Amino acid sequence: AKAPIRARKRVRKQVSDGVAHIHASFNNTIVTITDRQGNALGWATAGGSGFRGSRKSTPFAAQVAAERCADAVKEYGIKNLEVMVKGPGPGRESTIRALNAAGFRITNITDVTPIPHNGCRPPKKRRV
Amino acid sequence: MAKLTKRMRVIREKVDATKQYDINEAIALLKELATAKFVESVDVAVNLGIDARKSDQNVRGATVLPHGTGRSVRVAVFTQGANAEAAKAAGAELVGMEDLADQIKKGEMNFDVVIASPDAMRVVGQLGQVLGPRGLMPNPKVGTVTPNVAEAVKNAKAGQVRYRNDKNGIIHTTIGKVDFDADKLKENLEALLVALKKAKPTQAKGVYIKKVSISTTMGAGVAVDQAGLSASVN
RNA sequence: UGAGCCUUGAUGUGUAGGAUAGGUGGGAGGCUUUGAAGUGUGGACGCCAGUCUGCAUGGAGCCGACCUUGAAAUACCACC
Repeated sequence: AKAPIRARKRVRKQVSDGVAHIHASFNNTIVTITDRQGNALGWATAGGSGFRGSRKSTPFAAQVAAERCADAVKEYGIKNLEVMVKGPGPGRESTIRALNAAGFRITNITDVTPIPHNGCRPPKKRRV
Repeated sequence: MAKLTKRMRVIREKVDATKQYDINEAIALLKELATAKFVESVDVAVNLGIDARKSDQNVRGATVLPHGTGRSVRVAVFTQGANAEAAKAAGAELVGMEDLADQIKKGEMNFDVVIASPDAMRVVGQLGQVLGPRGLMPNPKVGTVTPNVAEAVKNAKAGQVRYRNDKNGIIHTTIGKVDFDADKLKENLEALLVALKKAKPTQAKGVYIKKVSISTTMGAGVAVDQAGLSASVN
């Protein structure tokens, strides 16, 4: 018997299709790919992609989180996305651009930021 | 008991159960279960209560049986140190090293004994090989050689067989041709059970014989009842 | 849904090779249900020339040992 192959001969899912849900938050950015029924399949973040507090809130840190999230679902054999966005953070387009350029297929962009009919009293920070 | 491949199937249409017979009906069925165009040699398989997995602690030796075995009594000796001419004159058909390795790898493979001297055994099994470890070759690891070539051939030409195991509870040995009667077979079995008790290793059981079966070459096996000389409760 | 016991089909450590020399021993081109050879080709497994499997197909035919990996063999059995 010879030595085994350098790369796998088989793979346990091949689900082809999903949705990238982004929460581009005011201090971070969090990216998660979920199947079309909303059960999450794999994820990655700004801050977990080698950036601390001081850097994790930037579109450049988010851009790398999107690539790390494309790699996170790589094994499920998904390639096709459409995109949903929430939060004030800048992780909202640099993400999509590096996602589509990291061998995945972007197809639709829709916002899913929740807005109220007035609602409850907002917090105050720094007397703002 | 039949084995399946796409390349040879003929044993499948000769047996249809894993079942055990008295010896007077086991050979009656086995004369049917021959598949080859030539009339086949018949073997026992002697399954053992042995727990050895080290080659030196498994059974090893040889013996002469009261009746024939369908083995050829053509005898060969590998030697480059020991008395070649005294071996040939003692009744060996073949002596050499240069083309004995090819002769065993050609024609009919039906040798009764392939001997080496330890003078040549170096290139027969250990550092060199000439057929690979198999019963047809003298075994690279267990004691199958002597520098008394002229004695070893004189024992061999009597229709003596060879038994050993290595990691499994197995002695397979030829016992006749399939035309044999169940008394000739039982009488060679009782002779061999003496000779396995006399060459018994420390790591074998009280119940030294697990099961016994009879099997022809190209053809199938059937199982037999007999295990004789080896009950523990006396 | 976990484990064992068991029977069988599949599976094989000496590395390399196209690959797959587990042990032991016997033996060598074989039918009665099937087909391998070989040509072509789908499946599965794998190392990329391989093995396991099937169909067109031979079915009184045909692959070993030459060839080839290696110090060394290799139709094809039974036993564990």
